[PDB]
Amino acid sequence: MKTPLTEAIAAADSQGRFLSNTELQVVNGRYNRATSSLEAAKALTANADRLISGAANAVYSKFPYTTQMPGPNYSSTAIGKAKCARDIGYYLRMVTYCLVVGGTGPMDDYLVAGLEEINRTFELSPSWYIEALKYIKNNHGLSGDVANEANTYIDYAINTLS
Amino acid sequence: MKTPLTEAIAAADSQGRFLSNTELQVVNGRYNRATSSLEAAKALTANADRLISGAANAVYSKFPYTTQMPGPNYSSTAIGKAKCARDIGYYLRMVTYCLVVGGTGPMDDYLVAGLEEINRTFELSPSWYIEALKYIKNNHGLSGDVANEANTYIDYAINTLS
Amino acid sequence: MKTPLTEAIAAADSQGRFLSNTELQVVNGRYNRATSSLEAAKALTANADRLISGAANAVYSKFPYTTQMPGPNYSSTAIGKAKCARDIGYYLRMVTYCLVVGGTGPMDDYLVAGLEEINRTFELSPSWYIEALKYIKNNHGLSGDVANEANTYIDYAINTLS
Amino acid sequence: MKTPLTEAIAAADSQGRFLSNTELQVVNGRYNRATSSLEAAKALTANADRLISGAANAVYSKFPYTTQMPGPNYSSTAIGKAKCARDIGYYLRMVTYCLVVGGTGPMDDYLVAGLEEINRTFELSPSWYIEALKYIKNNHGLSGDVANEANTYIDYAINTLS
Amino acid sequence: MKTPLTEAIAAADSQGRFLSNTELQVVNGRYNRATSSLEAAKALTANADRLISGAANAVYSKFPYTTQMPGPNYSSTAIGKAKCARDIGYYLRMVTYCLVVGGTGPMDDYLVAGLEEINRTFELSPSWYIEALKYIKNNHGLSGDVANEANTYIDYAINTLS
Amino acid sequence: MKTPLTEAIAAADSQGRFLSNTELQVVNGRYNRATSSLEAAKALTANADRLISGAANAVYSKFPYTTQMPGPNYSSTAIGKAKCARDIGYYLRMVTYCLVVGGTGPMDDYLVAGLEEINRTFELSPSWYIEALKYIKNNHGLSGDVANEANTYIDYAINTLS
Amino acid sequence: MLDAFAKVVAQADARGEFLSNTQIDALLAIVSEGNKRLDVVNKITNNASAIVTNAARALFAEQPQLISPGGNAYTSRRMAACLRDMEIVLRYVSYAMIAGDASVLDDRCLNGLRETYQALGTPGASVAVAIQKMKDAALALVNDTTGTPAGDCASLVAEIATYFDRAAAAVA
Amino acid sequence: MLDAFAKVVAQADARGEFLSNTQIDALLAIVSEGNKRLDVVNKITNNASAIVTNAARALFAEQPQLISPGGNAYTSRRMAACLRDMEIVLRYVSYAMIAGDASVLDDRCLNGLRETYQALGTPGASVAVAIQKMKDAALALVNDTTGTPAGDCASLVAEIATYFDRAAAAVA
Amino acid sequence: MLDAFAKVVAQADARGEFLSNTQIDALLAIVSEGNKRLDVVNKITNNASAIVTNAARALFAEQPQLISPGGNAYTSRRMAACLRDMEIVLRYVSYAMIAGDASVLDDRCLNGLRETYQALGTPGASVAVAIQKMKDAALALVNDTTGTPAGDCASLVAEIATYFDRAAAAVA
Amino acid sequence: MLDAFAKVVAQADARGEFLSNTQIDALLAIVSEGNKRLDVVNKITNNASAIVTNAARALFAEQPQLISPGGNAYTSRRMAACLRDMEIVLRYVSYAMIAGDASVLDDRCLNGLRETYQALGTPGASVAVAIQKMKDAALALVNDTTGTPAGDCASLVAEIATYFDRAAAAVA
Amino acid sequence: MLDAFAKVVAQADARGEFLSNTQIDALLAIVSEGNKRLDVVNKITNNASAIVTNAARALFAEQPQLISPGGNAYTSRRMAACLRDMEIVLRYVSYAMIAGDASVLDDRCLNGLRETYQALGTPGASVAVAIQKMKDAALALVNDTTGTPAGDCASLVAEIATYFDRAAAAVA
Amino acid sequence: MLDAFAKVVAQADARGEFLSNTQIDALLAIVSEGNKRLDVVNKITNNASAIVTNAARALFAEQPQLISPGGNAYTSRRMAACLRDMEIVLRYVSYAMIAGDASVLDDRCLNGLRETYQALGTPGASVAVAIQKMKDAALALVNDTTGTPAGDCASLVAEIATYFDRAAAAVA
Ligand SMILES: *[C@@H](C)[C@H]1/C(=C/C2=NC(=C\c3[nH]c(C[C@H]4NC(=O)C(C=C)=C4C)c(C)c3CCC(=O)O)/C(CCC(=O)O)=C2C)NC(=O)[C@@H]1C
Repeated sequence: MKTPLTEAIAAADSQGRFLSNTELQVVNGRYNRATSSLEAAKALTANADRLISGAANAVYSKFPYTTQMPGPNYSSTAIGKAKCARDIGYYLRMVTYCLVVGGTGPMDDYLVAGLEEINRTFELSPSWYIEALKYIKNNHGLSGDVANEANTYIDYAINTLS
Repeated sequence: MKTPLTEAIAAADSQGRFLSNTELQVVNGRYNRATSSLEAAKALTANADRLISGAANAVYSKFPYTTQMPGPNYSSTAIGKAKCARDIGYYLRMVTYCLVVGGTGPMDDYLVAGLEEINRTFELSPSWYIEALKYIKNNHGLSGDVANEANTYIDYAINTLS
Repeated sequence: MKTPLTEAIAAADSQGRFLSNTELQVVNGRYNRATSSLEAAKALTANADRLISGAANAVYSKFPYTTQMPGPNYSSTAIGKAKCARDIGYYLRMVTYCLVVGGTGPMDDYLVAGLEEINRTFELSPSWYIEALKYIKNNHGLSGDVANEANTYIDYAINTLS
Repeated sequence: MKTPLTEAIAAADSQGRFLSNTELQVVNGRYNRATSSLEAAKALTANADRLISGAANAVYSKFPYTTQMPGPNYSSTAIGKAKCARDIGYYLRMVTYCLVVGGTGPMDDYLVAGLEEINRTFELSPSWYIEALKYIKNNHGLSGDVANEANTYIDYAINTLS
Repeated sequence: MKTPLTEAIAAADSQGRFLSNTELQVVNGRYNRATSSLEAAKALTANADRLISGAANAVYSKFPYTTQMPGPNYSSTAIGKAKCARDIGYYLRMVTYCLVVGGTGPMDDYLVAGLEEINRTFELSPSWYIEALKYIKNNHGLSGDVANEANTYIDYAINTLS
Repeated sequence: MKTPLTEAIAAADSQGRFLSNTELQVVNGRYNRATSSLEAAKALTANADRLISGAANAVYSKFPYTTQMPGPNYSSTAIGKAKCARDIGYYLRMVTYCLVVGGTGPMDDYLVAGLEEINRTFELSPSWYIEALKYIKNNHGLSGDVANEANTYIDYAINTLS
Repeated sequence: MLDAFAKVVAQADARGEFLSNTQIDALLAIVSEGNKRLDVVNKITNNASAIVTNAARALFAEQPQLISPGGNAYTSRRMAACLRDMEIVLRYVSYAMIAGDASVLDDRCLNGLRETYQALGTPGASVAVAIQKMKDAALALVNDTTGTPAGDCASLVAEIATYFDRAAAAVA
Repeated sequence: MLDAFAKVVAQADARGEFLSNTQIDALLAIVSEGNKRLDVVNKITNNASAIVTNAARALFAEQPQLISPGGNAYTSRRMAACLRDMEIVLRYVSYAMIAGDASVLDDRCLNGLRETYQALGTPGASVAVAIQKMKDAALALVNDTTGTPAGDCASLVAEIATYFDRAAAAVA
Repeated sequence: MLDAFAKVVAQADARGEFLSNTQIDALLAIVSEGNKRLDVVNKITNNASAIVTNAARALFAEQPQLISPGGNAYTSRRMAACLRDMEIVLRYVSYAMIAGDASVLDDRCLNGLRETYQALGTPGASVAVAIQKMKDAALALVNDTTGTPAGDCASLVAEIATYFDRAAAAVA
Repeated sequence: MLDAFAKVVAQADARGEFLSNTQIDALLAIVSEGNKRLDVVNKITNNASAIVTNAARALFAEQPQLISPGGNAYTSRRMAACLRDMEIVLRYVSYAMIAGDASVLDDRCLNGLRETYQALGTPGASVAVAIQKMKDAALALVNDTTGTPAGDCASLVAEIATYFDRAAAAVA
Repeated sequence: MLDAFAKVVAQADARGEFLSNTQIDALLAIVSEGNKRLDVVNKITNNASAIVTNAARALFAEQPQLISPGGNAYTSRRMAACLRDMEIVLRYVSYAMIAGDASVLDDRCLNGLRETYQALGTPGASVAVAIQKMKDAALALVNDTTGTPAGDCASLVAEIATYFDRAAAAVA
Repeated sequence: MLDAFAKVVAQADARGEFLSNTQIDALLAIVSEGNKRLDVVNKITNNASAIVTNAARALFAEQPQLISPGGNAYTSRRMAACLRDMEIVLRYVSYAMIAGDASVLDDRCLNGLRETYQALGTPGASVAVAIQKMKDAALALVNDTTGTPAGDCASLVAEIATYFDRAAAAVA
């Protein structure tokens, strides 16, 4: 997908040229941040269920109608609660993928393209998922530039949902 | 001109997007290298006249005919000689600008674009200038990654002339 | 603005030709249905405030949280309640306009173009407005083909939102 | 083939959308006028040979030289007379076809496209055929709006030739 | 307009180049035939009225209906006969212009572009003018390559009218 | 390749037209010159080895370093010398082909296209080849327009190298 | 492009107003005269070549300097361009009559037509006589009966007359 | 693209024949059922999003492997492409119903759809269940009364049923 | 595209040879007939409309089937396309005749004609009859004298007879 | 577009000079603040939707006129275009802040804005109020701490305050 | 584009006139000096690189400010643009020489060159020196015997001198 | 296009899985040798003209039939196309080296090269010799100390050697 390394190769290839020291400096920027990014990805994978279940109950406490109101698209059913937690798990998993390739490539490719359409079609509200994402920001426990890395992609998702 | 930073801005701007973490990593890689680059530029600027004089002397040693063949495009004249040392100074000055911005942009804009035509029309051989760049490479006095930065842009000029 | 007459002129003009008997048969189809259409606009206009107030109250009974949750995009404020009523009045107005010209053009020009972006940005839910239109549909009072007309545009609106 | 129904499908399809109430009002305009149109086709078909023979003889009385001048493109030959009668029968046929589909499409597809080139090449005069159509117009016998219909397509034909 | 000399200049200029020996050979071909072409032009100018009046009576003897049949577009009126001879004079004058620039440029520019339209619009028959052109071929009195030159452009006009 | 004749065919064919008198004049100019061209080619082919040997000798006299400087791209070797005389034979052979077809087409197709890249990459100077073409020009032994034809294509090669 | 109905809707939205009953009854009158207006444009549409060529003949008979050598309608390219324009004007007038509003006329045709002719050196006044001729010809034809029912079309004739004058005025 | 009327005209011209009275009376029957067919497509056109999403929900509830990781409707791009296609099929069926002929269906949609899905690895059979679902949903809706006059639409329902099966068959 | 001179040159380059005196002498002979060649081509160029119309009329007199309702030259669009292909084959034979080489005929025109007429349903044998008729006409006119010095053009007629058969054989 | 490094270099080339130790030293200082700079820009990039919506809401609360029927932000198309221009000005201030130079702001964006809003009838002063509000928001967030080492970003805030005013002054 | 023969034709047509025999005798005179004209153009066409480079070296030896850092011919892009312009001018002067008329020159090359150089900051004065240098070099070459028969070309060099002066004057 | 990090991501997503810590430790290992990888690519990026020209001269010294008249590298157009291909291959091998994965190579460069050379008549065998020559030259350069710290690059040269062998094998 789009990553810092494939973008350098695409910019050079379009121009029919060998990579320049500008592109090599670019890839070095990625190798320099990458240790912060893979460590943030480890802590997020290790606490994956805690973050998914906590975020989903953060949404149910802020919007209690989603657990009470009848219909296929709310969390009033066992199934509905399972799909809602499954969707939150997709945002967290795409975030770890963005941390290991160092670009928003996976989230854009696997989650963002088509999202407005499926959300309007199935009447899923962006506001529900902004609550889920804020909860996982607030208690992943990361600090320093490890936190800075994970929050940059978590905030990206919030701006895609506006 | 293209520098790492303007290239990052242009990529996001063509997509109608704010910079992402990908570009911030990119620019960081430039701030990382930039200390080696500016140091390479200081020592290259401080030894400019010695490197220009020695380089000119080195192509007259490898190509003796250049100072004996009559005509405006040889170093047989005093003007022939002043024009030749001037052109070698252009190659050194443009290389310090590449060092300062972290891209080949200034040498591309101010020297490579249009070079084939002027050398053809004025009958200037690329080989003469490759011998001068090699001399500078071989004796600028730098070490480690400061040397590695100088050498990357002097090698770029050699590859433009083949 | 796209009306039946304007679409007929734009096509003939696109092919650099005078209108054909086909375009005249299509403008005849508008003139024939129009009587139903102006009856429907006239009644819906006369019952505008009843329909707006009742439709607003239908949304708040179906989605009580919008009356209780704090913040500018809900109905828990005097301003919020005014803006919500205002918005439903905008939908009813553009529907009477579509009836007067025989096409979705007024609604498309004035309301559909840009909607997705403003409802994402202000976090307004399409489901709220669908509830409003369903209420207007269920009690404008019209019958037979005047009802047929008003419902085709009120359902167009719901399909824009679904 | 361009008919009112086909033009409505092609436009909606061009914009990737379902048909609108506008396109439904235009197909209603065709269905409303069609009764006149099939009456006219039916009568003109039943009086085809009278109308063809009489129209042929109208041309030869107005332009007697075509009966007297030698060579394949005139009516001074058995073959020439047959081909002339044949051609006028082609015009009457395509007019009944336009009446059945509510557009000039059959006549445009089958007869207008290519006409100029064949009448230059075979040196056939447009004025001969205009005389034929004027005769059919002046004595098909129809009245009121069935006459209105048949004359719109017979005059279309004359404008193609003028 | 298009002449052998401006075409050589356009072919070279499109390719951004100086004229080649291919284009100089081309212009020499034109200087070589030009004496035959200007002599043919002198004899045709000298006999201009004889050729115009003779050709117009050749048309009236072959198609006598054009002098008898009533209406603005025939030679039955003094005016009509004056316009018909004026039109034949245009074909002869454009032919002398083609002989002096050595290309069909003037006839294409001044007479051929738009011709089908004005001839169909005003119901003028191409066959009338083919008779006029054949008459001037048959008695301009030229021989050898002077005749060959004038006939090549006279025949060009007949093929434009088919 | 482009010759006067294929260029004439291509011009008419791009307009979907038969050749006009313009192109026939064009081709005639080629048949006129062609006697000088083929004669130039006969004497140039018959003195080919003398002109190639003498031309090679002439650049080694103007540029003595070419036979003393070590390396694959100089005439210091026996292979260096065979490759140099071979390349001079290519320039003479391509010039006789230009003579035979009356266009620079064969030298453009077989030698100019791609020349800048190979001379750059193999470090071959255009000046060396300009000295060889000048020698051939100066002593091929031709007179009048046979000489004028030879000289036009040898001068074309000099201008390609500047 | 706006038709009669859309021009009102547009005005009411800029004021955030629903259409009044007066405004509604007024657009019901136009739907009442529908049949007639369709006959009106059908009569122009079916005589289009005749209206342009006959009007063109009359113009050149009155202003023969247009077709003399060096005149602006001399050569086949210029004459063809001149017949084409008369047809363009007759087309946009047919459209303005169907829309019931002058907007398509002004937007897609009459705009800039003065330096289109002024820069070209084309006599605006001769172009104006052509439109006058086409108007006379088309008002005559709109009143012929045979295949259409007789009644009063004075209203519609004053309307096509305005659209023609509109065009004629814009070029001069 | 041909509608019902044009298909006959086309056949008669290849034989150089005028249309017979039988053929004429037959096209008069379709004009008689005009009103109903317009209601039929209006009912689909006004419920279009509901027909696609409800039918889509049912498909994924019956075939949950389509939306599991690695499934052909997993990720937002693939799901969006799948909802889009169901809508494309419902659109061309609406067109075939208005034309009264299957030609637009076959020409502008059903053609090549088997390697469009076969090369992609898309299950033709699941696409076929989607169309079945959309058919069931749309036949139901075409029979609802409220704002339309009651009568017999059995004819038209057998017609939309064929057009749906046509589409469903072409992908499998 | 290659003419007779460039063809020899491309073969010599592939062998790395200068042309022989034989080859040079053979090309001088084409240059000597140059004026006769330009007359042959100007005769075709001058009578081009007559050559395809007269040859088309002859064909439809022989194979009336082509123009009956349903036939491949029936309808104005199909007839206009048949006359056009006749004129295209005449142009390319002209081109081949000026160049002295079959190259332009083969690559820019006959490449795919058999296949195109087959897929289209155009009868290849009838196209071949049209070309034979144009050949007969064109050899007749190439021998007419008036504005031309009398002499022998026997070889140029045999050569243009070859180009017509090349084209007649590429359609079936 | 130029950044802070290329700007110095283009001035030196025009004088034919190598850069001085002063100039080199001044550019080393920008590199030393590089990490603070990337944090400033990431704060804007991370809060971009909030910054234009909150700043747009504030504006329509102050100037309600803009959103009443007929106002320049009335209708969904006009509102969507107003929010879009707010976001465009934020992007270009981001760009100017990463480069350390006003160039991209001035040439790729403000060039013609005064004129465009004037011709359009968009109220320039209100656009300037929207930019002032986005400035206030953006300086607030640039000073927030969490995931950022505490320190002084005083100069970078003064510098980004300059880019916001440049943009606010180019509209009136 | 107009050559000498088409200019007369174009003037006569506006007057509706056939050319007179004196006008024809004047064109016969041009055709008479054609081989000399062809020789003039071939000496430019064969020495074009020498004429541009040698006239460029003299310009920069005279005006060295042009090549100092910051001068309008400094850097390779500008030196290459300058040599390219000198060649565009030398091409258009050779075209006007073949045409025997300056319209090619005025229309393509010269139209707005002052506006362009003025706008770019190029010294029109220095461009004029470059043209005058190319004029002297080219006039000397046109009069060299070798490959060409000795005779009088005085009229042709007065005519290229005028075209060169026309280019020099249209740049300022 | 996929680099090493995106390949793993793409395999995990199809399984709906988060990456495991061993998978993460393997990517941490790549990031560890990054400076060496950057040095490898920069030695190719800095010697590219030498590597292509010197490997080309050895190929033509070994296979002189390639440059004899009629050989596939004879004439300037073909010699230039050949040197260009050798460079397209050397570029794509450097891209795959930066990517740490061959997908760039397979997809863009290698896809159908055998079909293309086969179709053009180019000896795939001779192209393979050209790649193998570029592989030896490039492996020797990647291991030169000067400007770079002495250490072990054995793993990286085994990896460029594999990319070079992949290109050599996909041409036949
Ligand atoms: C086999 C390829 C080489 C070899 C390479 C080594 N390079 C080592 C260290 C090193 N290389 C770089 C340069 C690189 N980083 C960049 O960011 C850029 C481009 C923007 C380049 C071209 C860096 C910065 C370093 C310096 C480390 C330091 O501060 O000292 C190195 C040591 C191991 C390692 O650090 O990965 C080696 C072995 N060594 C060889 O002997 C050959 C020829």
